[PDB]
Amino acid sequence: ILFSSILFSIATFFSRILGLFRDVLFAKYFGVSYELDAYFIAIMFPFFLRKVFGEGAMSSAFVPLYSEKSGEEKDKFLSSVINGFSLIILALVILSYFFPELIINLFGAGSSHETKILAKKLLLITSPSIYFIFLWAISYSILNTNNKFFWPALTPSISNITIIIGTFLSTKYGIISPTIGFLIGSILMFFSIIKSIIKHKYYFTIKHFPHFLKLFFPTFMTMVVSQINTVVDMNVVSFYDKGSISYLQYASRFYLLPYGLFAVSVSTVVLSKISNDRKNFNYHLNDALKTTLFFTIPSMVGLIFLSTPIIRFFYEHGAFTSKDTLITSKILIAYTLGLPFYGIYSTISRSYHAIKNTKTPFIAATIVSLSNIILDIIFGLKYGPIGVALATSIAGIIGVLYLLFSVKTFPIKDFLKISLNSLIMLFVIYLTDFTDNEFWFLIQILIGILVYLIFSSIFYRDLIRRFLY
Repeated sequence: ILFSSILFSIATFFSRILGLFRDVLFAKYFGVSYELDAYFIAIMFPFFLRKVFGEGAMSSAFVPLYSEKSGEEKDKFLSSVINGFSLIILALVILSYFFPELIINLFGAGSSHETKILAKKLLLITSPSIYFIFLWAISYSILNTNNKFFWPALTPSISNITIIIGTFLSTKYGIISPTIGFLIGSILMFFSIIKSIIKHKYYFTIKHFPHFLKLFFPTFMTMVVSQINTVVDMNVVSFYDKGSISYLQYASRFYLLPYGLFAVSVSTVVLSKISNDRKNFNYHLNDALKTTLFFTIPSMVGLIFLSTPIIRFFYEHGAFTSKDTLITSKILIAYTLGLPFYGIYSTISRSYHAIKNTKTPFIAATIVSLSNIILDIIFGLKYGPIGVALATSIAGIIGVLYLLFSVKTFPIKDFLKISLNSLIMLFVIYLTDFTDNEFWFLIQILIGILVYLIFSSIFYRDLIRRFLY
């Protein structure tokens, strides 16, 4: 019980790190190059189709129906879905083989001819991955365990790991080794839970699939729509320069690290403060806003200031050059500007959904999406990755404008207090940054956390109570 808990906790910790480590080795071995651009396009095909057919989609739409039924009907339904979707996916693979240029142009229209040719070959390698991802995803979604520790929960990492291995091998075989890794990963991922899926009897049927597609259409629509912004981002960026896409992905790792970090801790607090009851909506919205602001603002100041040390430490090794760190840092800065705004946006949207208000959040998301697309065209087409990141951030701002004017509430006093604290922290860090040590920035961050926490502790009687709650 104890030893198992320990080992599993270790592995689970490594799950979160493998993404970062993959990105790092991408930098070290390939840096920013047209080959890596081609790789990103080729994997972007199954990444999109994964968003449609992945474990998220199965847990949203398939798992409820499977769970409803039981006995023979359950197995026949499972078989029917695996068959129908296997057919669909097979058709998409075939369509990819015969018309690669269509897909490539779809995800990377503005790249050079060599990038597109390479992407075509790599696409040949990566198109089958979606089939095994689907088998794994549906087989993984139907698991129900009495045991405390879910060991299959580490399966998603397998793919990454294999790619990592492929990356280690690039020196001997070039970009194709990562690509192959990708493919093999998916296959292995499937195999990892084959023993599970075998247990179910196989029925050669498709009897009730069309009805399942009718029930699945909403899920599909939503997933595609969420990908639209990303695809647009990628095309705009691809136009600019050799290696623009790679720049965008390197910056993307740290784009979302604040969102990811906040999810684990901030989201529980903020959500709890968001209240379902419609009578106390405004007060609890203000409370939750105070929490959101408290965490977001200082992190934006900090991350913006320490962009270059962080990016340098994590990426600059190997093929990644100083100039690459420079441009990547710029992109991270532009994107970071939005963090406070979007955090606010998410809090408000949450609240509205909590009181069952769909219209206003929908219109907010529509505004953000359309402003982001237009601003990508305006800025990104001229200035590339940095332009697209800036466009994204500004779109966040516009969204917050609509939302704030709708709710008509904001803890401006507490906001200003927070902000001042953040600024004085920034000042301290400015003084500390004169020393030029490479690893100095970790210490800078520890210091900065303590600076902000000290001044905030001075301002608020109970530090934990007010925001941590």
